[PDB]
Amino acid sequence: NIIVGLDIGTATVSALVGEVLPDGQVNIIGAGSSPSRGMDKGGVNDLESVVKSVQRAVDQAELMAECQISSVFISLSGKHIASRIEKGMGTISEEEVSQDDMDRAIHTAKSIKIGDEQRILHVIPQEFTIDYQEGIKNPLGLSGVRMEVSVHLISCHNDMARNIIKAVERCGLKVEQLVFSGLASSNAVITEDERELGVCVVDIGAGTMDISIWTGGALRHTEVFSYAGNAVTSDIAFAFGTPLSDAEEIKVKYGCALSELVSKDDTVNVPSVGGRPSRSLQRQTLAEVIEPRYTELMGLVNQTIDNVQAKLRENGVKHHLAAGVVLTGGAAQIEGVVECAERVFRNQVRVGKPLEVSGLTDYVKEPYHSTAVGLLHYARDS
Ligand SMILES: Nc1ncnc2c1ncn2[C@@H]1O[C@H](COP(=O)(O)OP(=O)(O)OP(=O)(O)O)[C@@H](O)[C@H]1O
Ligand SMILES: [Mg+2]
Repeated sequence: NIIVGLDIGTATVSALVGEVLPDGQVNIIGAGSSPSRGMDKGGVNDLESVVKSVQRAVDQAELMAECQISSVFISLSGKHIASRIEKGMGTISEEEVSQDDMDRAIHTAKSIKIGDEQRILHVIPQEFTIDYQEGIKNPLGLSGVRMEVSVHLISCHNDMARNIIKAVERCGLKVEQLVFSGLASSNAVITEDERELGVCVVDIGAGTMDISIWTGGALRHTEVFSYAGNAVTSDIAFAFGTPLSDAEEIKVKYGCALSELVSKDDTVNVPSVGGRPSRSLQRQTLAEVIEPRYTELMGLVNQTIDNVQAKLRENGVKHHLAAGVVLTGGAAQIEGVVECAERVFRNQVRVGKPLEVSGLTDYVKEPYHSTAVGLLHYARDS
């Protein structure tokens, strides 16, 4: 009937509500945003401050939709998120692969020993195989005698998840499921065509770099880094002697990811501390600090793609991501990301926004909303 998201981000908390229409298309009924205090690297850092932030967005969203919120789908990220790939097996009773046969094979590959510190988050079947026929998708009706699956397992640190759950539960809400941020950030920015050719998505944000790699129409790997937009924000402050509050504004209003797209005759007013006059500083100099960090950040994604690409072809599956890299999130909005990305990467870079948003489209237009609407796409499926 009604579905609710909750992207508890490192900087802003987004909360969307929508209703499932009979055909399937979900239209958004109400949005909600609020700055988040007490957050760092996608994890909880001050429990009482994030609880107030979650209530700020959930109350304004319950009001913009004329309905009471009771259950939510929440996102989750952090360096602790890890991915595993495990194979399984199963018999095909009465030579027809019924759905009861399909979950048994998944159950076998899913049942492993991980420990208590690890919490299972996603079990994503990649490519099936049915008697010398490999790489089949949805074989619901293929006559065979036995089948093996290659499930993709997403796991996260359990304790860091309990904190996020505790925050939402203290507002009278019930959590439905935890969702990896980059997975939702990919479900709402990608077209099915791009998935099959091969793509790399990255939720560039305040404190998290949520990477998801897709080849052959299946999620292959997921990795997260803790250096994000808050790193370049600090670099501006620490290099010019300007307060963090002011250094953020200079980043959003005059920041450039390449120190050659800005003209020498451009200047910015960077303030000072102590009671000093605000100096007028070259706009090129500002971009000269943002450029090295973005290159290093994308260098981590490049090193991740290469390590996944190597171990991918070495096992016999689609390895080269054709559609390229898709950038999203807040810190992907700076002028010149596609230019500095195309230098460190050598694949198709774009700054994809949420797609096919229905109704109330003015609040789900910018890429920093992708993770939020992606929670709706995931919740739409059951
Ligand atoms: N125009 C802009 N140019 C450069 N950076 C920007 C711009 N607008 C926003 N940002 C950066 O985007 C970041 C916020 O990202 P975003 O809102 O997507 O994160 P979030 O949802 O709060 O959390 P998460 O860390 O989990 O992605 C901030 O670090 C901010 O500096
Ligand atoms: Mg986010």
